Amino acid sequence: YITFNLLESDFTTAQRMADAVNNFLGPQMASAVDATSVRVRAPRDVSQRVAFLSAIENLE
Amino acid sequence: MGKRYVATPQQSQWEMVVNTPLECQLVHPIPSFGDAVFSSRANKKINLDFELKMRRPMGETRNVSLISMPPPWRPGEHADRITNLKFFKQFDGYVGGQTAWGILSELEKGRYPTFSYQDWQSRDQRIEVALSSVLFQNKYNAFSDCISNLLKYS
Amino acid sequence: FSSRANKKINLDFELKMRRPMGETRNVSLISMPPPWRPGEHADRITNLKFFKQFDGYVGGQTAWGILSELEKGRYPTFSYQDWQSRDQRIEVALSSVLFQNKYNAFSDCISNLLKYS
Amino acid sequence: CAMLEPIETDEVT
Amino acid sequence: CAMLEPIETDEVT
Amino acid sequence: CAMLEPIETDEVT
Amino acid sequence: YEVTGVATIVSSEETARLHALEDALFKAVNFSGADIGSISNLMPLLEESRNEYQFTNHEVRYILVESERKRRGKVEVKIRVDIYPSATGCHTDQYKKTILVGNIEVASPQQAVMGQIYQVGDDFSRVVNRQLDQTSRSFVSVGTTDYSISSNYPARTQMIAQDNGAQYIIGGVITDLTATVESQLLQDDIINRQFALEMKVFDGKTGHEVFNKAYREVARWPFAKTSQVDTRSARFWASTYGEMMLRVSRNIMLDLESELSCKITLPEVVAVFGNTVTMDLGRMHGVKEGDKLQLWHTASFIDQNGLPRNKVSQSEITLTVSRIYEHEAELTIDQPNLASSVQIGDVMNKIL
Amino acid sequence: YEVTGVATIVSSEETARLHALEDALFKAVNFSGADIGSISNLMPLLEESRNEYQFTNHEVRYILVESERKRRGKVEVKIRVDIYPSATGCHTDQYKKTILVGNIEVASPQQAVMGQIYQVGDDFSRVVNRQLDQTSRSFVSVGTTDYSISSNYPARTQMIAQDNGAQYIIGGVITDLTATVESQLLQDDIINRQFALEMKVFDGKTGHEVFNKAYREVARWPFAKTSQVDTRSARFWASTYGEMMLRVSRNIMLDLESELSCKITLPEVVAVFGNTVTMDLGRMHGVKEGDKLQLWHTASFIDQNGLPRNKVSQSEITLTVSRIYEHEAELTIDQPNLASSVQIGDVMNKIL
Amino acid sequence: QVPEKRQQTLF
Amino acid sequence: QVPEKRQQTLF
Amino acid sequence: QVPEKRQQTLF
Repeated sequence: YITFNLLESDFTTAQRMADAVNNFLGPQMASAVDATSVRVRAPRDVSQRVAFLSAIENLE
Repeated sequence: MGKRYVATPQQSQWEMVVNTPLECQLVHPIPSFGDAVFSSRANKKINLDFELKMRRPMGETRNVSLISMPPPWRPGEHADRITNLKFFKQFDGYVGGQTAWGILSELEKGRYPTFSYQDWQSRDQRIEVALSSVLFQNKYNAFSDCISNLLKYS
Repeated sequence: FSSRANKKINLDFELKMRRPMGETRNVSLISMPPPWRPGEHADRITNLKFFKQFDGYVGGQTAWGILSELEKGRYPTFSYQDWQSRDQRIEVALSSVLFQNKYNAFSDCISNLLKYS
Repeated sequence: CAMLEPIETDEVT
Repeated sequence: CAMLEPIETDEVT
Repeated sequence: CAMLEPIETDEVT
Repeated sequence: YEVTGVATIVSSEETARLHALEDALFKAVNFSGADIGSISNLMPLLEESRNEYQFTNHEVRYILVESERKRRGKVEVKIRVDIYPSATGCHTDQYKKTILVGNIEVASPQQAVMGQIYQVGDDFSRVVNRQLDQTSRSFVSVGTTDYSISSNYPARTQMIAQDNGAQYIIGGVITDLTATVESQLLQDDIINRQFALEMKVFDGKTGHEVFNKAYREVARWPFAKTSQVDTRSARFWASTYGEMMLRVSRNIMLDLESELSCKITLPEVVAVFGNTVTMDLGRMHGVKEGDKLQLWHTASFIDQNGLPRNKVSQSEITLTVSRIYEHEAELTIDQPNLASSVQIGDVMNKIL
Repeated sequence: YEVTGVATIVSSEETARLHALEDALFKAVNFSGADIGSISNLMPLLEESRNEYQFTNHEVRYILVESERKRRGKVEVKIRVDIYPSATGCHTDQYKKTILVGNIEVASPQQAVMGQIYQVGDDFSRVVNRQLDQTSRSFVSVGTTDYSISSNYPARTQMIAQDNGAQYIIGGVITDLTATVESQLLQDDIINRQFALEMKVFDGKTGHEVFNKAYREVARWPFAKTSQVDTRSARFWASTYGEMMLRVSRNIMLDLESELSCKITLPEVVAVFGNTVTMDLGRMHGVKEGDKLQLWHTASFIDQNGLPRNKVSQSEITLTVSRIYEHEAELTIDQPNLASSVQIGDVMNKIL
Repeated sequence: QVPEKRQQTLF
Repeated sequence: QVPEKRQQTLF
Repeated sequence: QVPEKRQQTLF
């Protein structure tokens, strides 16, 4: 997995970012573990993880 | 390394083409390959057509394998074999009955319905055609709303 | 590569030469990897015959196979002995650079072909 | 019977 | 039988 | 037979 | 068989005779081709000094000691044994396991002052590495590392194992190097020095601790009290203390054989090139062409409390070896339609 | 045959007799034309001091020692042996392998203080280079290098091998040069000095470590404690320590023959000029005109964890030798239509 | 009766 | 019975 | 039997 650390820590922002990834990709894909971190399952290949992270980091 | 036609997460899109009380149609463009079309029509009984429309028509009648492959961003998950179809020469691939609803279900779970077969236009080599589950859930909700609003008679 | 409105799948590949074919020669069609692909071997595709004073013609499944080998990023290479070149072996390759977009446009046009001639 | 007397790993010494 | 007694490479000495 | 004993070039001395 | 056992008396004739018998038995088993993993369970039943030994369910049935001599101050034991090398077993059809020897440390530098043997941990981890490399049957050593492996950080253990390509990481702590003085009026002083050690083996796939054992032995310190001893030299390792430490290393190897040898070896997927995948094990690990392997999807998670956990998803994918290199191998997926579900890090096991 | 074996006694008559027997056997095999690779596996079965030796599946069947003398303080052994030089084998039809001798270093400069033998590593790598050049059967030495080769940087190993044109790179570390003093009241002191060494051979095509062995021997240090010894001089190499180091070098050569000789030699493509390619091996490596070679496409990758891997794509291209130079050769591609797929770095193997 | 070494185990 | 030197191997 | 000097070689 990869982890996103919020610049401004907040429970609601962490959960909304988790929902944004789940809506884009599918269910049970991202989960908020605290007010700051969100864990997203990612490919094992480093090239595929860069391609995967490219699509995820542009989500609104 | 063989040929695999799938929309990348940045390329994947689902559209509701026909939204009327007489027909619902959901289209997924597979880049460089064609379209995947789910069509439901007003009838007394449950009906769903899945049509894999190809830009280059099918060269020969082939046995096709339909599998529910996990996407790359889902390590540790095995693939579920769904069924075996037969794609016919110069006809769009057709899946119907419970198998089309199964394809929709496997897309609703974040998985990739993958059709694998030997392509005549490709020196009879094995190729894969996958449907992407990115940006699918909203359009699946719109498609189900359309299905709920279909006339119950033909 | 030419495709025409018809009821059947049809594609013609014509190697048109400025200097016409001197004599009928057996031609070898190979799928040579480009230079920028080390460690990959060449696949023998088939053996054609190029005829005198005619453009080279490949048809049927082999023309689609040439398009496929171009889609993989490879070079379809025709090798034969040229009459204009003192009967020495020459190679003619089709580049795969800038092929993908035009192959997509070609597939779209083939999709939008009339199903009757 | 006849129990053995084999030693084992020391706990600290 | 009769096992041999050939030595081998020393582990450290 | 009877192997010879001719010396060769020294490796270092 | 005809074997000789050599062991120096430290404080008890029984211990020296037992060590010589263990040495003779180890040589006999090594020559006979029998597995050395089973030896480590035979020693406990060898505490008695009986002239005849009877065992059941083992590759050795009866042990008869015929000669016992104390030449040059060390016991020499000559025995004849009957060894039955079994062609079967859970250890003969498995690929070799790559093991990384971690950092071995001295817990108290105060104890190493006498002789200034402060690098004893490093020069002993070198001996353990060479023992596992050139004496074991089911292990391959991928070298040593300077990092310390702990049970609190499974992620670090996994990362280090991935970096070195090791299935298991072995590290320890040296807990006792103290010595006592035995004084006699007739002769000079006798300094008996201790060597205690706690070895720990971690699984590199999930960070779990799979092995844990403690060793303690005593041997004479022949050197002067104020003399400095170099632990890389032959003066240290040819002394009684050095022989004791070599025996301790051999016991470590035999315990690793006893515990980890029959674990099913799980080679990992290194790279996937379409329908062909690469295996981290090769010709030197026992891979032969035509072998059939079964793929497992690997998913090991740290749970909510920070403890490592394991979870494997079974797969319908079977692979066969196509080309073999000395250190790697190429496998062809027998189910091409399922080839897209293979990712890097999935493990495989040889189908028997 | 009629051979003599000369070896100096250091601490045991058995060791000196065994060394003399090894020397006599090596001379007999060298004269008989038999392969020297098989000798290194015969020594372990020579530990016993039996007057008669019986062996199976070897070029030597029975060994009978007839004379044993201790003239001038060193054992002389005269034996008669029957050697059967096999015309076949996996080592006779292969081209010679070019080997680069890497940097050999002293791990602890403290141990080299006595005699100030600090350049012992360099002057010993010179001996190893000359031994591989003028004594081996299947090796060609391309010189020495000042760079250190490590398993952590396969890319550097590949680059250095390419620069020197070497298929394998051999480097080691000298780990023990310490000495002990044996004192007698009747005579003077005896200083027995140690020489331990760990040799490592790396494959230059992929950076892998293909060979790893450790050597340790002891010999008398005849020089004064405060005397300075030059390691390039004949005073050092004609002494007992020098004879021991020369024997160690010979054992290194025999181990390299035992391990790497039957590996299939893979000459590399140097340049492609249309339908003609150039080979890095020539007349001095055993290339003869009319030889048929099979081309392999080379693709060796560092995997995701930084570990070297190998991958060769088989080719339908066969080449025959057209012109031969002393150090290179010219090959003609038998399939002109496939000649465009040959790139620099592809390897070839001789078709048997 | 000697204890038997560990049997074959997966994971 | 003497151990036999390594046999022919490719790569 | 004495070894023979190198034979004629080109380049």
